[PDB]
Amino acid sequence: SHMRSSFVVLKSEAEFNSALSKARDGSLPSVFYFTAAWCGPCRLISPVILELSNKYPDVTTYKVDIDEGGLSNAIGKLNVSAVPTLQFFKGGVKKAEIVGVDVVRLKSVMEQLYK
Repeated sequence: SHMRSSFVVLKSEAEFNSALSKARDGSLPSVFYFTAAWCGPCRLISPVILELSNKYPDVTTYKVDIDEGGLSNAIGKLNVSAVPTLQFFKGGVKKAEIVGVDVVRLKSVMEQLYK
């Protein structure tokens, strides 16, 4: 289970631009989860994100399916070249990135940044 508002599935580039402005200009604690429907291993990450959302309720995590219409431009805006990629924002700036499946590091980075 999870809190509904803490996990957001973006559907348009306008939605992504809004979320990135929240993470930068708004200085809101934000995680961007870059994935693709055709990436099987990527699906290992989503359950862990939801599990951790309860521990860090101020954080909002955004799922960015790069195979969605328009969202293909998100990988250019944040310099993404592999799936899964997780990017972590705090204080209006990018604080960390995890490329590939690394669940242990995901748990450790969330604690390090947002505890």
